[PDB]
Amino acid sequence: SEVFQECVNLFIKRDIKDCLEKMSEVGFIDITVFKSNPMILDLFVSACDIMPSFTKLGLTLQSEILNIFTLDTPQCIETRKIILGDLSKLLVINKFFRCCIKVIQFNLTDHTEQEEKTLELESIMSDFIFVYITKMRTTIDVVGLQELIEIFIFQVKVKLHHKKPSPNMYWALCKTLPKLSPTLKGLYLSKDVSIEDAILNSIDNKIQKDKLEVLFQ
Repeated sequence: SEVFQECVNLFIKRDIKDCLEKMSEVGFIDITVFKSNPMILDLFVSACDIMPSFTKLGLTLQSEILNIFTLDTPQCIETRKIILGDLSKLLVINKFFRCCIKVIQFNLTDHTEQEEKTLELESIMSDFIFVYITKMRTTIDVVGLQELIEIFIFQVKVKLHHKKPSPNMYWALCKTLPKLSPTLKGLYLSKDVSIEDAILNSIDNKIQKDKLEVLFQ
C-alpha cells in the first residue's frame, strides 16, 4: 500500500520516530495486522530496535509499542510465538529480545517490578536457547547464536541487574542448560575460535572496559 511505502521511506531515511508515529497513526501496530503482513511486523521490530528508548514518544504510540514488548500481555505472547517460531531468522529474534529489554530498562520505574520482569525474561530466553540449539542442530546460525548469548549475559545478567560482568555468568548458564557448552564449543566463528571462545573473550574485554574506560575519559 501507499501508506506502508511511506513508512518504509521514513525508515530508509532513518526518520525512525516519524516512521513509528505513522505506523501508529494508520493502525499498523496491531498483532492482527502483524499476523497478516509479515513485512509490517519486520519493519516495526527493526524500527523499534533502533530507538534508544520508547519513553520520548507520543502516548498512543508508546502504549502500542508497550503492548507488543511487555512480556505478559496477550499481544506480546502472540508476537513472541510468531517471531520465536521462525528459527531461521535468529537476528530478528535478537532484535525482539532487545526491545523487551528496552521496556524493562526505561519504561519501568520500580526496581522491584524491573527485577520481576527481568527474571521472567531470563526464563523466556533460556528456554528459547534450549529450543534453538536442539531444533536447529546441524543448521545453526553461528553469528546469530553468539549474539543471542551475549544479549543474555551483557544486557540481562549485567545491565538489567546492575551487576559486574564475570565469566561465572557464562558457566552458570551452562549449568542450567547442560547442552549449551558442548554446542558452543563445537561451532566455530573462525579457525580455532569457537562460539564459546568468542563469548569468553567478549566477557574479558567487557570486564576491562568496565574497569578502565571511565578512568581514561
